[PDB]
Amino acid sequence: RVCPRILLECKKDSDCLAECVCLEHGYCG
Repeated sequence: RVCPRILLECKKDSDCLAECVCLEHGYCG
Protein backbone atom coordinates (compact mmCIF):
# COMPACT_ATOMS: atom_id res chain seq x y z
CA ARG A 1 0.00 0.00 0.00
CA VAL A 2 1.15 3.54 -0.81
CA CYS A 3 0.90 6.41 1.67
CA PRO A 4 -0.09 9.91 0.42
CA ARG A 5 2.77 12.36 -0.10
CA ILE A 6 2.41 14.14 3.24
CA LEU A 7 5.26 15.15 5.55
CA LEU A 8 5.11 13.51 8.98
CA GLU A 9 7.69 13.52 11.78
CA CYS A 10 7.59 10.74 14.38
CA LYS A 11 9.77 8.45 16.50
CA LYS A 12 8.27 4.98 16.18
CA ASP A 13 7.82 3.96 12.55
CA SER A 14 4.49 2.41 13.55
CA ASP A 15 3.23 5.95 14.14
CA CYS A 16 3.25 6.51 10.36
CA LEU A 17 0.02 6.37 8.38
CA ALA A 18 -1.17 3.74 5.91
CA GLU A 19 1.51 1.22 4.91
CA CYS A 20 4.48 3.55 5.47
CA VAL A 21 7.05 4.32 8.15
CA CYS A 22 8.06 7.23 10.38
CA LEU A 23 11.58 8.65 10.15
CA GLU A 24 13.63 9.81 13.14
CA HIS A 25 14.62 13.07 11.44
CA GLY A 26 10.90 13.73 11.21
CA TYR A 27 9.31 12.42 8.01
CA CYS A 28 7.06 9.57 6.85
CA GLY A 29 8.39 7.53 3.94
